[PDB]
Amino acid sequence: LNTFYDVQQLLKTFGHIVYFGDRELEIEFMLDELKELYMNHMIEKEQWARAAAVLRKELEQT
Repeated sequence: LNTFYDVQQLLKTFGHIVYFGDRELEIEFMLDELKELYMNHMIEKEQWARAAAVLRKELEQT
C-alpha cells in the first residue's frame, strides 16, 4: 500500500519472509516475486502496480 513494510505483509501472505542483509537485493527479489504472482493471476494488476511502485520508491530512498 504505502511502505516497504506493507509490501512485506503482502508477500508474507504468499509465503515469502526474506532477509538477505542487503535492502537493494531484497527489493529486487521482492519485485521478481510480485511479478510472478501477477503473471500467475494471484494478485490484481492494481495491487501489483502499487506494490512495485512502493518498492521502487523504497529502493531510491535506501
